[PDB]
Amino acid sequence: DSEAVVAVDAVSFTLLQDQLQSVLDTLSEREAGVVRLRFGLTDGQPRTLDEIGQVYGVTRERIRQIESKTMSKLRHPSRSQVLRDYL
Amino acid sequence: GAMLDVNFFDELRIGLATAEDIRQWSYGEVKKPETINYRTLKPEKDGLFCEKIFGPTRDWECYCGKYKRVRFKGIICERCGVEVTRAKVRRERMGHIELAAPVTHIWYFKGVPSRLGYLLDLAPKDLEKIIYFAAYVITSVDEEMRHNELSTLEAEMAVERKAVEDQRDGELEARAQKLEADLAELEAEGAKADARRKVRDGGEREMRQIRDRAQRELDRLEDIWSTFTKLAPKQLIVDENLYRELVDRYGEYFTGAMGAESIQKLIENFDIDAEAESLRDVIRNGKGQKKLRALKRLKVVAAFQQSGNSPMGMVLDAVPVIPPELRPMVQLDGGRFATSDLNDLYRRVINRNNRLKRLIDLGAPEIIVNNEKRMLQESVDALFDNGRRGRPVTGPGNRPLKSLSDLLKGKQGRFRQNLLGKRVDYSGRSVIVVGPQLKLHQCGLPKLMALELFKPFVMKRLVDLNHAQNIKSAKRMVERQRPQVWDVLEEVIAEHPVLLNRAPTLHRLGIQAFEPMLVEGKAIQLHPLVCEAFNADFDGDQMAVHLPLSAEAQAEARILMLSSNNILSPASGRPLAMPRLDMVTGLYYLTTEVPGDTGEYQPASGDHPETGVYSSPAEAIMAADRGVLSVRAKIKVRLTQLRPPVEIEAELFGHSGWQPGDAWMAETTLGRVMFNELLPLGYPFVNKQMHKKVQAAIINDLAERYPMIVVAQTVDKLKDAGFYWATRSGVTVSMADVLVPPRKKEILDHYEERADKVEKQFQRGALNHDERNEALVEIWKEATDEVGQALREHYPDDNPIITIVDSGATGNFTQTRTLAGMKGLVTNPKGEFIPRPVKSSFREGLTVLEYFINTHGARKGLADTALRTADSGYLTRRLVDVSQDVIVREHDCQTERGIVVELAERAPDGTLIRDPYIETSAYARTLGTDAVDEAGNVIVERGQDLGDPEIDALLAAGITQVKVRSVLTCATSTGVCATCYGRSMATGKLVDIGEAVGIVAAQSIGEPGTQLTMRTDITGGLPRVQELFEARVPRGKAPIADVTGRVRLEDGERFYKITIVPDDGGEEVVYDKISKRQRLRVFKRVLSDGDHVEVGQQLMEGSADPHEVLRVQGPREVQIHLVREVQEVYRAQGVSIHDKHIEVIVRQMLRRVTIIDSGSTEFLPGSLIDRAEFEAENRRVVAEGGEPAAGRPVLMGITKASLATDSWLSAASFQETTRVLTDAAINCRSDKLNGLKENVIIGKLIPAGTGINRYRNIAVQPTEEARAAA
DNA sequence: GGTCAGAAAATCGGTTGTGGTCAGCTGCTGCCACCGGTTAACCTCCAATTCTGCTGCCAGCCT
DNA sequence: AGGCTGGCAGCAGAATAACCGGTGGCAGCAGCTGACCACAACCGATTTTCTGACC
Ligand SMILES: [Mg+2]
Ligand SMILES: [Zn+2]
Ligand SMILES: [Zn+2]
Repeated sequence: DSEAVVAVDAVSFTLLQDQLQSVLDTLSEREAGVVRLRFGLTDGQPRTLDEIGQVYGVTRERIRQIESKTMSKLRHPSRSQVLRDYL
Repeated sequence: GAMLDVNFFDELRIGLATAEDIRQWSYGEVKKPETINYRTLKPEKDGLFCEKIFGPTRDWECYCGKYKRVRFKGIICERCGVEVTRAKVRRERMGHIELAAPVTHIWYFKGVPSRLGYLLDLAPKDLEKIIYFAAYVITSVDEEMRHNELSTLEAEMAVERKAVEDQRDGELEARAQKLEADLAELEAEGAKADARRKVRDGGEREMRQIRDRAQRELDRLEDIWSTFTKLAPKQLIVDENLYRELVDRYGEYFTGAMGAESIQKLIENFDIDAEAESLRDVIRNGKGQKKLRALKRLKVVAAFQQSGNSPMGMVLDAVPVIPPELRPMVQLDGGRFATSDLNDLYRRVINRNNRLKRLIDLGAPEIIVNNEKRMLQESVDALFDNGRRGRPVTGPGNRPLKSLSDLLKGKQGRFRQNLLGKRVDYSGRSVIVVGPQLKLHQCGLPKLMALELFKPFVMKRLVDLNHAQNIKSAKRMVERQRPQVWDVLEEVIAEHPVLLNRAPTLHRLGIQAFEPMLVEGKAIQLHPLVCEAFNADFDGDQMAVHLPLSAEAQAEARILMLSSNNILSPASGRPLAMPRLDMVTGLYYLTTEVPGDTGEYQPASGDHPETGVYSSPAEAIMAADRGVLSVRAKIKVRLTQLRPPVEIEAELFGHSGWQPGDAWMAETTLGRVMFNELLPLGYPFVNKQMHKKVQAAIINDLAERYPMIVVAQTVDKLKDAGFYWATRSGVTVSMADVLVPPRKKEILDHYEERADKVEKQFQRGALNHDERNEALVEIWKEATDEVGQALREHYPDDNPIITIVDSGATGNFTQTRTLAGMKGLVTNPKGEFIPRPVKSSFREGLTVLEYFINTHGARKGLADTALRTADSGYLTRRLVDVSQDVIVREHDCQTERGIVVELAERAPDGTLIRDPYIETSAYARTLGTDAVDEAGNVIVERGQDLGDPEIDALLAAGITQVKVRSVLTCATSTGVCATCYGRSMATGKLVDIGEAVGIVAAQSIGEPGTQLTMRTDITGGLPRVQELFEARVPRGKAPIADVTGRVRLEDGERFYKITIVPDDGGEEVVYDKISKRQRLRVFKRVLSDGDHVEVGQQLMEGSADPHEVLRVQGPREVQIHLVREVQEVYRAQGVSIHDKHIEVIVRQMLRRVTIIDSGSTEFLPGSLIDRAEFEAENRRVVAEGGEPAAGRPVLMGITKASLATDSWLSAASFQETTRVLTDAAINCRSDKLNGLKENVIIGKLIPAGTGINRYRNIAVQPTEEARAAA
């Protein structure tokens, strides 16, 4: 059955979600909410840039600048090693 | 009932599905015979695989693509139609097919007895002709319109026949005028006298055939009127022309039809209550064939009457469709497809149904439409059961397709291939080798298998020790086998048992749980003392290793199933971890004594003292390490740490020699001292020679007096010393150690003369062709025995071959006789003895003809041993299925019943001789009443275990009978009690209150197959056991007496005839056709005329049938008879089974009674009901008005008593799956899941062992003082 | 030998500006895949054994 | 005069070759977009905090 649950990818996916929740929780609240709403980690629905800007009360260029800075912060190795081994 | 299948079960009720249940299960109607589009591979709309009906293929992803998230859940895509949910609902959703004409179920029409035929009272050959479109059937008829139109229509019929007669007399007058014209034109022509009259004779012959044709049409009209005047429902009409004539002349007054629609109309016009009243009136009044027919109809009519079922579910309007994940279409590697043969059957049904809808809505003649309906009926029949009526539907290559019923039956069905035996994870195989340095609780496990078995544990541990960062890198490290993983693997393998199992698993000691350790290699190193339990050689045999995961499973494998907790065999109680053959040769050499060896004690004096004594076994061992003392020479040591035997102890120290300290002198060898240092400290000094029976007695005494850890450690020490002294024993085989006897030529000549004289007398003609065969066979049997005796008295006592045989290690003496001496006689493909014989031994070398003769018997023995294991497996299967519901439920039934036990019958001169079969009849069962001796006190009180000191005390006090307590008289309702079972043979204590004693009994009986040889027309091997447990009538059926009296022997032609004259002046009883070969029975004297016989004396040699001895001498004497006849098959081959393992099977045959008089309560005569249900009904019914139903005991075999059970789920998985399911459906039977095989199927805890409520609800908490002190 | 306006830093954030950029249809247009109908010399009936229970059948006392 | 009882006999079942018309799908692609990144600059306070001179 070449399309079954491989029983180690499921537990690896659960540990990946746990580690991603940890690394996202070690940030600022506004940046973490922006990243979650941008990549759809809340409820599986990705949100638009103007939608995040509307619900957080700032402009879209401010939102995308905060997103770029937060993506740099996550790309930094100090936060990035424990997720670098997963991929 | 709920259908979510969460584990809250109480019942599992099976019924008969109606059409309004089928179109309430279904999720939509499949109406095209399409499966998958050929180019894009997506499931077609309204086909057999349609996503709108059976759910979507992709998880939370609809078809057209409009909704694709978990956010949309349970929504219906308004363009395409598929709802959005998981893709595992394609194994849980069914569809249905709407048939354009009704179709009968094949199960309720074809399988004998035909339930439709019994319900409608139609013969099967007159029912197949209806439902397969060959004969019409009158569904209904009018009565009063028929009554007055009888007069009017017979007036019209007489008028029509009168007009026919008017045309007939027109024919008469026309032929008369034609003959008168022939008279006018032939009365004046001059010709011959007959030629002028042969034309008139031809005209009269034409008149004769005209009136013959008139008779033919008048008989046709008479037949039409007769079959109208005798018209009734359920009456077949063949001759479509005749039915057509009845239809167009008499279109009123009746309705007729043809097929499953007519069957449905007859089922609708049917009154079950009035039919049942008529049937019960017949069974109350009439007799014979009509009464038997009414009973067999009343079975299914009462089944349809008592419940809320209706008979209308036997015809169908909507076939259901199995979900598309159970008949998958799977694409292989490279575009090859694979379907599951059900799509062809469903496609044929859907094609023929669509074509029938087209023909009906078009308007077609009856021949075409009836052929289409017959084709649709045959398609649905081939779907439900292929190859039941006619030819099986074949695929490509001419193999029959696999229909729905073929998924369920046989060894390849669901019930036997996937529900009872499954493949498992965490398992592996290898090939076993011998591990003689291991302890008894250890096994060697190769590291490459142990890594793959313990991979998740080692992944967790090497993540936690920071050798890796996560599970993915840890798995990569394990699969690349980097060298940290062995240091982790040792620490995760410490103290974690595994189960080792070797197929076949004949008895319960074939699965045992060792504690593993790592071994550099690829072979599972096994201990050499568990090979007898596993039945394992090392010729390449393979063993399977499982692995317990949960805490309960590890506790079970550590406590219940550990290797050093199963020393004794559960069948007889003999030890199975006893040393065998190699340690036996070692210990026999160590403890034997040679007279006149080196350093022997000799009391010769006058000049010097004895010079044989020693001051300690340390000094003796030093002298034996020098070249002075042999191990097997008689000395006088001075022991200080070995407990003396009882006589020397009572002589020297009297009572309390505290054997750590005291000193005493023993005149033994040194080998016996070194043997007794292995036994425990309190065990007395043995001082014997260790034959294998002596070692078995020592280990049995140890297991009954000491703890099991002491027995296990002692058994390991015996193994070590046995191997070490087996090496130094000088046991080798050479060609000079096989000595031939020196008188074999003289013995063979002396018997050759007698054989030559017998053959010369046959050539003279004084004896026929068979008497010389018997004489030659007897002569050569005597010659074989004489050669064996000469060999036995010629061989020295210290030969290697005779030491191996005499120490009980291996072999018997007949193998030594054929090795040196004489092979003897040999068999035939028929089985008789070829009277040649084989006069050469395998040391001298057989010749060409003797070798070719010997090959017959050798190959027949090999083929018989191939067959006998399958036969024993089948017998064990049936015994397990009968006795699966005998588990221990209480501690005391508290009855006062019990059987009697023979216990060392009296001698004629006057003394007590011990009965030989006392270790399998009287040991290890509780006393029922007290033992009182010849107006005396109690010797053994009631309730004792009756072991060896109790038996010795009883035989010393001089009593012969005891009333012992047995499971045939256990008075609990469900399962035996525990004091009635006695001690468990495998532990030595009383049996526990969850034990599965029925399965232990069945495996203990069925395991000594493949050592029950038949012979060399009474059966005497394995088929003697099968025809006892099945309770068949035997082959050599010897009759028994029916009343005490005098035998009046009569001798007819070539055989006998016996009529017993009763003493009480009763009716004479006659047995007539008792054949020639049955010789008369001999007791004490041959049965002569005028002899005296008892009520149950067997009259001839052979085998009494067990039904007859039950009918004469009550239910007790058939329990004596069945146990005695089974045990004489096992005792002939030296196999010990305790009798409490046969009484568990025997008590499960006599559970039921047969009804002779119904009385007033719902019990049809000839039926078999349980006795506990019978007596509970009689107490309820004869209260407030006495109408007791009368019942007789019955004895039924182990195949009827396991199909007539109370659960339809345990019965269907045994045997006859189609027949068991097809009448559990009619009765609307409910299963309660109380069994031990129903719980295995549905996957919950069995109700025996640690799965009962006494043990499963234990509350464990720390105590008060240890909670405080931490 | 000290107080007040201006200049000069990131900093958080709004504007804004256009410069592509990608998709979202949208015709639409050709085409291609698929379903349905039609063909008028004549020639008109298929390719092993073992056991248990059930039913059909024929003589034969009984009325 | 037949009938319904009796074995007796025989059998099912289980285990071990093209045209024409039409119609809807479909893929390929210029061609409106129109929302959207997206750099990239440019300012709007903002706060600090020197910088510069003032008397
Ligand atoms: Mg072997
Ligand atoms: Zn959809
Ligand atoms: Zn009991």
